[PDB]
Amino acid sequence: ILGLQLINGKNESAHISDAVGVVAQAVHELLEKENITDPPRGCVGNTN
Amino acid sequence: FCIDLLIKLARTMNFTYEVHLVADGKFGTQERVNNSNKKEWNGMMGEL
Amino acid sequence: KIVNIGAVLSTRKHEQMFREAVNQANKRHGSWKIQLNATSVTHKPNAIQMALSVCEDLISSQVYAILVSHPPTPNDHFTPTPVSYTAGFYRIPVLGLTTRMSIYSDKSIHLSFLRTVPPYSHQSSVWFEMMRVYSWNHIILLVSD
Amino acid sequence: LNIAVMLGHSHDVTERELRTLWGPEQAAGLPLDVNVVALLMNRTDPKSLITHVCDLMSGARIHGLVFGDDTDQEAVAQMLDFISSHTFVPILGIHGGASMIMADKDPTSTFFQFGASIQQQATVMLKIMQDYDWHVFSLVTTIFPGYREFISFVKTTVDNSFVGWDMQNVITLDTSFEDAKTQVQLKKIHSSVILLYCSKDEAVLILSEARSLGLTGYDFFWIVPSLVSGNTELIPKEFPSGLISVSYDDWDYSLEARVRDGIGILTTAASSMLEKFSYIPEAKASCYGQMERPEVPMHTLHPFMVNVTWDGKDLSFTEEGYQVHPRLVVIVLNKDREWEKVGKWENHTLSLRHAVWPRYKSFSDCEPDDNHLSIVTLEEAPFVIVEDIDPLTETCVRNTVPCR
Amino acid sequence: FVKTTVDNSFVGWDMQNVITLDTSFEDAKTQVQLKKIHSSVILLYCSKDEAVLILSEARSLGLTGYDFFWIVPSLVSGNTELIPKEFPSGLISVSYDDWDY
Repeated sequence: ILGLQLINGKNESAHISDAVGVVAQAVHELLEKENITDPPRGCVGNTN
Repeated sequence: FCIDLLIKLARTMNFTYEVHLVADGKFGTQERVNNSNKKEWNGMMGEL
Repeated sequence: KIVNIGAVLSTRKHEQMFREAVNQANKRHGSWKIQLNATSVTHKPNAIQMALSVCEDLISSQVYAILVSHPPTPNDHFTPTPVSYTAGFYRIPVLGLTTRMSIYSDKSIHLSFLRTVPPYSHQSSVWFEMMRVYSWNHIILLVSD
Repeated sequence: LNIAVMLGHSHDVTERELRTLWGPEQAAGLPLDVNVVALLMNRTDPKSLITHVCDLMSGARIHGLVFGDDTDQEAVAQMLDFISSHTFVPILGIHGGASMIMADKDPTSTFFQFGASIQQQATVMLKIMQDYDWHVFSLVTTIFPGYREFISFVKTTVDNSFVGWDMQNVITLDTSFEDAKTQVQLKKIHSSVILLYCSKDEAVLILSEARSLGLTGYDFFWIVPSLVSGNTELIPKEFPSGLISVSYDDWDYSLEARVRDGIGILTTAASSMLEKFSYIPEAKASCYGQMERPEVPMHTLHPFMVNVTWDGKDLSFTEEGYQVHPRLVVIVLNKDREWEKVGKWENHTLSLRHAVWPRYKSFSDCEPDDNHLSIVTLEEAPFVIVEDIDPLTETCVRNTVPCR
Repeated sequence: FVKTTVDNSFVGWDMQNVITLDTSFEDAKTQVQLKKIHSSVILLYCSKDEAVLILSEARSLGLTGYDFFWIVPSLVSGNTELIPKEFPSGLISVSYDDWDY
């Protein structure tokens, strides 16, 4: 029968590294953009 | 008459012969399905 | 300056590498603008309790992006849905990396959620990619639903 | 048993001041009549929602949480559906943000809505075109979830029918549509009708951008499903008078009537299950704690919530979570920017009140119109023949004009 | 002159709106009246700097594709060797000789 298997699997460290790199580049672009809304205090009170 | 043409083509291409007829008897003049607008491919062409 | 980028993760060991990772991130694209912070809490037992915590802790710290992984020990019975819901309000993007069952794929019930783990539906693309060059085209399909 | 209601600062402010709903007589014949609980929470904070629901659950064991909102953030409904799964308490939203319908939900939940699916709205929208014979149009669907169910449904219904529409350019514009990605795209459109479908902000931006150049003229009516205008009373200046939009009822069906429609079915559900088997049990005891084992012998009263009739109207729900017979009403702006009416919609018939269209000024302060004439004709045997309408595709054959 | 010539010959000419846009048009004194053009040929005629401004504004949103040829008199491109970065390829502009004569 035709088996199948992925490359990384349970190798979350590399995924974390790549994700934080992509997010860091994206947010470095984002900081040079228009007005960034300040995140609210959280769930309580504000629901805008 | 069509039988001769079928025999010649089949003998050239050397396959089987599974003849039938059409239950209703028609050329597949499609209509809508019962009580619904979906087209019903009835007749010979629809059966094919 | 404090551009908080949280990451809800597995047990402390699997969350340990983040504080080392942020320093490398803080150093590579370094400046006095990107001084990130890291706030994280493991996948708490049950679901409603953690859904309270993600607002009690994460956005209570005014976070900007959320990272989520799979629970360490259990199966996919209780994958984190509320993260896509709690962050669903403010329409902030959420990044998943290991949880994968193809239900999250369509951006209709989960608005905006991108994954670095590809769902099993790509096997169909892989199945096509090899059945093309194998000298057969007609195929029978069997699957649950 | 015990039933609780939930509402906040809606058009009616009495609520608890009103009270006495279902209380004094109503349907007094129901054995073991249930009480009501009045809650007037304003802020729709998520943690607030969970805390309120859990506080109610840990107190008196409710068996119904009919809810209405006043905001427009659609994201609320998904969390009510989510809470239904994790609390086993049935809940029926009525008015506000948590009223609009979305796609299929998990069968484990017990949450239902009061609006109508996009399919019925599209069917009614197309049904208007028949009575006015403007059968030439071109959709504009931007990005929103379900933007392919709408397209596929319209495409299928056009060809499946036999009336003979002429469906022009489809134009599935997307992205930020800031400057140029649509100017070329939104220039090939010349047909007299549009079928826009997007969110409120998207509709505002599109109407503002294409108001000047593309098509807003005397013969450029815009139509759009209920999603764009679902709450009313927050109409911005960009909307042009003359826009049509099928929507769920706003003027009639007062919230007092809606609530009486609400708790009634729960009492009838209790009667039905008592007749089937007298159990009247709890659902999940306490929300919070370490209880994570899904015992769940059954969905309790879920099988009894379908095909429920109460005092006339049949409130039959669908497996997906729609109704079978809604109360859609076709509505339109006017000169003073206030929706009034055009006609009703029965089970499978609209029978709109109006005659041939009044042709409102599809503009604000603008340039006048003069390309409309009122030709008068008689009938002579070989020159102008008058014939009655046909029973099939009931407008007329495709080679004549509306000879009213 | 162009109206007289276009309306006195047989040929079969088909003219359209003229749009005498005015002012310095910082951003929006021309835009609300530039969206109207949808034909295939333009005949812009103005000074060089104004021509650069107009072409940059129009290309940004309006019309520059494979079938939107522009034609301009010599008053824009008269000195040559001064191509800005806004001019689109495929321009046609009569001018006095400089390569020969």
